[PDB]
Amino acid sequence: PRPCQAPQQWEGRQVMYQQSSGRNSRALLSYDGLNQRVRVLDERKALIPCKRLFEYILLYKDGVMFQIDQATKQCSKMTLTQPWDPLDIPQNSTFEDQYSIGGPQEQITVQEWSDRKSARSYETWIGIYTVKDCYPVQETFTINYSVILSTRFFDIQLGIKDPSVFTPPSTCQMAQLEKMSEDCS
Amino acid sequence: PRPCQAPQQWEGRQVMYQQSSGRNSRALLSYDGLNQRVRVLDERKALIPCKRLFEYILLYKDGVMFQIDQATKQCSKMTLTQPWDPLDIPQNSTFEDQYSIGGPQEQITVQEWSDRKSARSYETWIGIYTVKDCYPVQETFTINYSVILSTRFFDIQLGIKDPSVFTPPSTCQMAQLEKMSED
Repeated sequence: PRPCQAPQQWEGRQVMYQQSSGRNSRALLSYDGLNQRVRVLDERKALIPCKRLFEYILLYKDGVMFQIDQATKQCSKMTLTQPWDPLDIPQNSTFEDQYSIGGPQEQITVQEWSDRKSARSYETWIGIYTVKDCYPVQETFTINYSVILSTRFFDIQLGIKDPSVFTPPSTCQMAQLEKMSEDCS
Repeated sequence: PRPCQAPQQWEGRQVMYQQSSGRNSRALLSYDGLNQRVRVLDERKALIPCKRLFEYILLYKDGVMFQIDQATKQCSKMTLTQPWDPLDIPQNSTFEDQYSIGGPQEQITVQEWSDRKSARSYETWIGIYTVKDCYPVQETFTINYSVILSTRFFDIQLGIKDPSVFTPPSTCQMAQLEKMSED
């Protein structure tokens, strides 16, 4: 099996697990592969634990990220140290397995890909994409075999419906220069 | 939305994350909800790192787990602290959400349920099950909102092809009382 080409612009929702917190966080996502930008709007279901809701606009072209309190519109601007890393399967990945989620009438077939050298082979980005359309399902990053971060994607709809979602608000002009906490006060 | 009725007998494969270790492990699974028995055969994926493969047979109606070394069939026999908890949606669970996995023209709709409640929004179990079929997709157990374990399921086939998979090997007749590590 060769790697499919993932769509480069879409919007839906995600659930991100982070080792650093032990927790799952939900958000709306806007992924612009064409423009090497991303926007993440934190979503809440349960009111507890108590946390502040943020909006993130990442603009790898301009080497900057903005983080915006969804309520009060406060804005802190920060550097982009990390290099652009798209949601597609890199051409040299290793095919790991293929499986079916669900059952007859409904099911979906996905493939799992990693970066892993047969001669002492282990996997450090692990991507799950659907077979027919190449939609991203899941992305996991591993250090020394242990999960650091894993994101599930869903409710994917193609394209960016309104690119203004990547336009920071006025409040970012005089933006602060360090990350605002999520902790309830 | 009310809770769908998940099939009580099937076999497939799974991938289980554990917060304790931070790692995922693979296995085949045979789930027999009717007879309260589960069989787990650890699947190897790759060396790196090096760990030994067991098979687990869980016979809840007899209060015991067997752990079997796949390379040697050495058996240890372990009392189950566990009480039986089936892979279904408890009638009284809370509806959390419905969403689509995949994308247009290659999509599957699922529902997320928990034992969380409206007034003091707090969980221990969170299942993901398909809307149409009620197949299991994913289970997470959390404490104080933190992930303890999370299992993803796939290649589900209804029924049990060979119920002798639930029958311990004869070596479990002279079982050890104590457990085997992997290294």
